[PDB]
Amino acid sequence: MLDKIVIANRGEIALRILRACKELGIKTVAVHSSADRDLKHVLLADETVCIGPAPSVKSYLNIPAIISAAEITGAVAIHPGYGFLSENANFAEQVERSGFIFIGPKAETIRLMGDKVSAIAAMKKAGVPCVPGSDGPLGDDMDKNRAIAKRIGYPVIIKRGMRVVRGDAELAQSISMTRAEAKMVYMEKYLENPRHVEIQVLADGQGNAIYLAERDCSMQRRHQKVVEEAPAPGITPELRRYIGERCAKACVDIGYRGAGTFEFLFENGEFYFIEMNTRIQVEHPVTEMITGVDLIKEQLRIAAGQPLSIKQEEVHVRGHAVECRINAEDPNTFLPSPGKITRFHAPGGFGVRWESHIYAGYTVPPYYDSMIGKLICYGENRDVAIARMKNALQELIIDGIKTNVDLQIRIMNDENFQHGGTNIHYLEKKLGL
Amino acid sequence: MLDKIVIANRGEIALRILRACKELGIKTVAVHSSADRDLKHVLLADETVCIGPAPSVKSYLNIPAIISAAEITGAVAIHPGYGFLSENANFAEQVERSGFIFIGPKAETIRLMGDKVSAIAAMKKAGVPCVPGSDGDDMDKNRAIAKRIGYPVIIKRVVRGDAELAQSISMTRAYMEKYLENPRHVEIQVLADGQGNAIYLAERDCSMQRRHQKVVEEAPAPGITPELRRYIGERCAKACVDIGYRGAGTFEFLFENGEFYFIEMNTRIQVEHPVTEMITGVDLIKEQLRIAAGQPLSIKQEEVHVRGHAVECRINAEDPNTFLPSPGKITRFHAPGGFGVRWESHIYAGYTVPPYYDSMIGKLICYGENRDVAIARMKNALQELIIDGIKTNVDLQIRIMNDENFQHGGTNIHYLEKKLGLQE
Repeated sequence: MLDKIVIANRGEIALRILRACKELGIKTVAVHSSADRDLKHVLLADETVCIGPAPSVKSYLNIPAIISAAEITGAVAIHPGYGFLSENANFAEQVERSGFIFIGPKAETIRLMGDKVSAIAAMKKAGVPCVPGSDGPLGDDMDKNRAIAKRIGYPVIIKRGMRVVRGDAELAQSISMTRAEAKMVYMEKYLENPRHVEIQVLADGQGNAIYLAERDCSMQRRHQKVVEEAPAPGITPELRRYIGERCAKACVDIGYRGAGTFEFLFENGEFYFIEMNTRIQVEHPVTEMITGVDLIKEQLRIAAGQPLSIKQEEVHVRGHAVECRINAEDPNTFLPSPGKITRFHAPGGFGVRWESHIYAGYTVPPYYDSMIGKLICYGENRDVAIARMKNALQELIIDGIKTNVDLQIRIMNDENFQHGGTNIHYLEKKLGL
Repeated sequence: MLDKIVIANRGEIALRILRACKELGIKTVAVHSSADRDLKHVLLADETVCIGPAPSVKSYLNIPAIISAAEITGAVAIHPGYGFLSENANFAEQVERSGFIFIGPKAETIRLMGDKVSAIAAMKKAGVPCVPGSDGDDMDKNRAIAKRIGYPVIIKRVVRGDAELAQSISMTRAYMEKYLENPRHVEIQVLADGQGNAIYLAERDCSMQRRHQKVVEEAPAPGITPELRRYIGERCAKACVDIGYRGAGTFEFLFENGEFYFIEMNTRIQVEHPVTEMITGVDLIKEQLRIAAGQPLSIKQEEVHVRGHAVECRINAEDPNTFLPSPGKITRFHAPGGFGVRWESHIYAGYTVPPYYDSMIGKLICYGENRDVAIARMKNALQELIIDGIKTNVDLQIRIMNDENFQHGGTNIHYLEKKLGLQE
């Protein structure tokens, strides 16, 4: 197993990673910004290295600084975490060219899924369901244009008030009208009220891949996830098998290695590929609760060249989990609201999981994002899970800053949310956004 | 479910019960002493009631006061919790008679099991493995029993063979019983509804003790096979029936050489119960409430599956080198977090641990696929735990987790005292 690793990220995730390393007997190097001196994981790592000033561009984004840190400490691999350089193909290539192991997929692969086109194209071949439409451009002949629309199913759009065709009568006009807007067009199937269901995978690089059920991330605000849960309500074992197996196959055909996620749009029992995150996600714990798999350790094994420990048959969905992201932000602008936390109290109990680096007297800096933690409650059913969350949030205390707690509470209390199956627009809708 | 309930307890176990109420939609009533005003669960309760000055004698033990509290609030039931009036027949008797619901078994049952003798007797009726003995000047017969018992034996002096028989008996003379030199402390968890249903929830090992007080607990118990698991469980479940047990309870046994010897039954929820919830996924507390509301047993034996392994380190405010209670003000606190980590405690930064009550302030529970994972989580977990302003057990717990012998599993009730050098 791996000797030492560099945790190339900060906050929450960093801490998550550290714990996982410790458990595995792996030495930790913590790279930090002068401003992240007081971070919890930093305080807990084995080695430490301040890579640069406060600003991300000069610290967390500084490849060179990062690489060298690895050279000096004599670290073998690097863990990108999520959101920084996690999906930056250079870094990846660079790390490897440098003599270190990149905890994630091949740069090649990253480049591939980096552009919709190739991604989609790759997806198509692999049998991954994508949004139907017109292969090439859309011509003059109304007979076949309309045959297309039948094929794909109204409503559809043709890619000024924006316009959605709901039937034949309108087809021709909207089509022409758009061509007129130049002085070369296409038709795409319309997804009015879809849900956001993403599939979780693991691949060893040696031919093995596995799906680990799904997650519903429909509760979003400004295209940013707020609540996440697993498994996805409404999803059947059969529907789960179908898209999971398609997903794994793809993985195989693409030489995927590590953890990855496939994000789909789900409407009327159908899936439509949106994108692949070629890294672990913030929402992973939701899945860990349900399968009992530790995504992070598994990621560490793969990197070491261990193949997949798990077989699909050993993967089992049990119970239900919900996650509430917790942020320090402006209730109106949604911007981070930096400051010193005067009082903190975490919630506890059965089925309660707290993932945060914050602490009492800890100062939230303005240079980064606003997320300060995540709360995951598990339960034998959805309902139990929701109930735990209700309480947990009630027990949670964070003074000295503006949070998001109130809204989460309000969401847990939502009629429809408790009913389940809301869509990607419900949230903004209920807020007035 | 029940509407409103009284939490006839405090600290840690009080907050665990509160949370279970909330989830169910049950209103809570918290009775506290003037010295537990600031308790966590107290701050979280629906309703509150001061029942007396600090000394438990006057507060937590003040029956009449407790009873009145349920009256004025309109409460329906009372949850005794653990270690107070929890195993008090009178209390149970008066509760019921005053028209309330006692969340526990029947007073009759509490007495019946509160007697070292009466119990054994009952246990022998149900057919529960008890410690073999004389069962009631001869050196001829007297030797044959011992054969039946198996050596070693003890006259209540230790005997290993016929030889030392006389000499030892003659010194004794100046009852014979089985001698368990190196046993483990294995207890079985049960749930019964009083409506004829009874289920066992595997076992736990609490061999790790000091002054006969549990320090670390785990589940399941290492070396314990399904076959054995079943044998004993079925046995304990059966007895629940004969005795008409209602509620949660535990049968504690001494384990040695593949054999179990009954010791006792705590007619109540135990401290260590969490270790079981993790391994079977059953909320022991909610069931309790359930049974008290007149519902039947929700689970079926076949539905009881043991998965993974769990460990529990009790956290106390004592001097680790003297074991002297350590009341004081916690000035810095940080709880551990993560996957498979469970923190159960009412303490909070700025909180004052009083001298009046017991020294335990929290429990730390870790889970894994393996016992190795759980121990490994424990270790990290303890590393993250921060409690400043008072003396704690931490460091000792850390030492235990690192004990080569603990990592191996199978230790006995004596290891700890030894390891520490307290046996002297």
